[PDB]
Amino acid sequence: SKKVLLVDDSAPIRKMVSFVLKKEGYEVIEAENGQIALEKLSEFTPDLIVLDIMMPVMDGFTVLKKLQEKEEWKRIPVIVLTAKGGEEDESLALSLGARKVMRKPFSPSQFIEEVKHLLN
Amino acid sequence: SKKVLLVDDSAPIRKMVSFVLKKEGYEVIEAENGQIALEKLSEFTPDLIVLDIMMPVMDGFTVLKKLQEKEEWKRIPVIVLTAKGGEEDESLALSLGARKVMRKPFSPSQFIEEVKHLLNE
Amino acid sequence: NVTESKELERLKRIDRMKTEFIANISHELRTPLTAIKAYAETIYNSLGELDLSTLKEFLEVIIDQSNHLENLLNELLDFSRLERKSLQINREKVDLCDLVESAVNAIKEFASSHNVNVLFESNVPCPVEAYIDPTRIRQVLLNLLNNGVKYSKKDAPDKYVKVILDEKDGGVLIIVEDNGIGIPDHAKDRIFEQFYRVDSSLTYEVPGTGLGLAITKEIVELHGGRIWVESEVGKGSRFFVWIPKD
Amino acid sequence: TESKELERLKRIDRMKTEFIANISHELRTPLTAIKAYAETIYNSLGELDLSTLKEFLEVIIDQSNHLENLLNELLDFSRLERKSLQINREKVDLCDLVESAVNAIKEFASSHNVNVLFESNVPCPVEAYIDPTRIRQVLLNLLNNGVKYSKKDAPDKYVKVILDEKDGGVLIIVEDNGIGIPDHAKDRIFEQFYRVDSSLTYEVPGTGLGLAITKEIVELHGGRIWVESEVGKGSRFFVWIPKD
Ligand SMILES: Nc1ncnc2c1ncn2[C@@H]1O[C@H](COP(=O)(O)OP(=O)(O)O)[C@@H](O)[C@H]1O
Ligand SMILES: Nc1ncnc2c1ncn2[C@@H]1O[C@H](COP(=O)(O)OP(=O)(O)O)[C@@H](O)[C@H]1O
Ligand SMILES: [Cl-]
Ligand SMILES: [Mg+2]
Ligand SMILES: [Mg+2]
Ligand SMILES: [Mg+2]
Ligand SMILES: [Mg+2]
Repeated sequence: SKKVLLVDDSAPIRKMVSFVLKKEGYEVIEAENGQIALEKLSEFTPDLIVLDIMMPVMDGFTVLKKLQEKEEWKRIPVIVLTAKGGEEDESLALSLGARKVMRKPFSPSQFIEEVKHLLN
Repeated sequence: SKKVLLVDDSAPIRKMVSFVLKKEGYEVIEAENGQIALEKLSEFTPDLIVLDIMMPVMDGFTVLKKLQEKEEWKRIPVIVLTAKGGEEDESLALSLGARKVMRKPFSPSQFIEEVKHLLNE
Repeated sequence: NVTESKELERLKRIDRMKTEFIANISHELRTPLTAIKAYAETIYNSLGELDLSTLKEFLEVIIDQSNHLENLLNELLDFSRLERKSLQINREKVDLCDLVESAVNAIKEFASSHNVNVLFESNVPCPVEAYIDPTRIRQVLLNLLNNGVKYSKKDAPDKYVKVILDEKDGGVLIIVEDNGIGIPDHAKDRIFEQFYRVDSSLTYEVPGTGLGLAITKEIVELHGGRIWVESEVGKGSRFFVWIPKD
Repeated sequence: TESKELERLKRIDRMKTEFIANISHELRTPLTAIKAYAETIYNSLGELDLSTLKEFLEVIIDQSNHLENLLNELLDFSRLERKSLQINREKVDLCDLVESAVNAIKEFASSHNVNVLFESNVPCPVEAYIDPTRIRQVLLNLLNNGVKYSKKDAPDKYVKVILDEKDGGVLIIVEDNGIGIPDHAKDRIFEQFYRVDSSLTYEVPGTGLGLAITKEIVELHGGRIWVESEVGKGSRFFVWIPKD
């Protein structure tokens, strides 16, 4: 069973997204901010990363930068799930390696469809 | 155009029930307590009453009693919607002339079914 | 600075008003929650059997009530952050013109309860762009506008609260002008203190906790600005709010 | 006294502030959760599973209850300082009231390796004219204290509820082998905001209102509450309530 890394500073979102993922059959690992995400990246290699933008300590863009730089992190599919209104951000995210950028609130059907899309 | 009287001291309950009634195509008249309910009964005759029990100033059991007494009023169908879930409270309401007693939380599908059953009779 | 006796009676007076605030907000917070709970429970038990339109409306109510509770929670949070002197600010480029116009509409109901005409004037054509926290500056305006209605003349022919918005090179100057009861000279600095209220023959009927201006001062100064009052007892009051450009 | 009366009222005010500060931040969490879950269901209507719809709504309800709990903590404090706390007497079987209260704290006691036990010294249809909610709250506060202030590494930790009839009313005893209360703070525990100076090495969280609201309820019933505890053996909390 695949392993997903869920990165968001909002606890309800993590709980909400994890439930959807676990109901399918995936295992979930959580990170409260950008750096904790990098700290748990040293522990293991996930099959997918669900990344928020606005976080304390380290925001989403920085995570994307440092993802594409390392030997092993570069080839992990990243789905951005952000509450950002501006679509200038969407361009900046997709360029930095984001395989898709989805807006909040998240739709469990549209989301699960994309996860299966990137794991098959 | 059927007109229903909605009697309950809880404002969220009224909004909740009123919407379900209006969406079915009825006119809704509200009362915050038992006395206001009877006051409005002088102005018009409703086709149905939805009635709470626990209310300030005047309670449902009093309302029921006064409804069953007056000549014009005693023919009006009354559904009781209440937080009182005891068998005793139900029976009392029933002998006092209530057509049905329903326990909260509000359950719209069952409510619509009973509202239809009574009005088309 | 002060005697031990006076330090005691002050603190006791502050306690009464803290007590009265907490008591009120406790009750205000209960109402939205009741609604939230009622609606949540109603949905959950009729889960498979709700009409989609009815479910949609039941969720809207939950969201609206959630927002009202959130507003009321912020009142309590500010009260808490005020006595801890740690308030936050979030600046963004907003139009000040409709920002005050929002607050004017938000009070016209309460202003009519006392026969007070709400006026808005501007020296320079709209929009007046400013880099300010829109929620907080709206709150500042409301607080002042509220005071203009609350402390207006009990029986006067022409009551008004005016909002004068005049732009300058250094920033923007907001003047909230009332022809109310006015403020005695000794309490001119004191009004911006926490829980301070002027104790007079005319200001005794009126209810308050004395936070409005205390919070207002803090928001204004966090914007790196200045706030002061100019009034004459019996004539009326003018509150000045200066918000500079960066 | 005036010189010290200011010092005392100034000490209370600091604790009152810290309480409001903490409870304000606590209320934010459930609210945020309710909002998120509601806006997510709303934004995704007719498109999600009945199973998902069910779970997301349970979260809205859990958080509503948590928010209600916290709002009650604040209101209980408000009614205490204002001395506005009231009671509503009715005939309730105390045997099943304490039994229902035991079953409510069972899950929490398991988390701290604590046994919950209820013992009756008299036949079980013990009835009194008391406030069922408020006395349940009294029972829960005492039970919670027994789990919270138990031994760190002890073999058989327990909290026991003993129901009997004393003089002419009802006597409830909440017993625990726990840390015990030092004899200098024996009277101080029922006061507002007061915690043991140790705080169990600051591990245990608490506002210190628990026993203050408990006492108030017990006394509004025309009863009294007292404690008997040995410094390091355990504690026995005594509640006596009349019957009409
Ligand atoms: N427009 C005004 N005219 C006269 N007095 C005012 C005015 N605005 C504020 N004040 C004075 O300032 C004091 C504190 O005001 P505020 O901080 O808003 O709290 P509150 O309005 O609840 O008393 C009031 O007691 C009042 O006497
Ligand atoms: N069963 C017990 N065993 C040991 N100490 C206790 C017990 N119950 C209460 N205490 C002490 O008395 C204090 C007051 O109790 P309470 O008002 O419930 O405070 P808290 O809410 O912090 O537990 C507690 O902080 C605790 O140190
Ligand atoms: Cl109550
Ligand atoms: Mg975020
Ligand atoms: Mg009622
Ligand atoms: Mg004010
Ligand atoms: Mg306690």
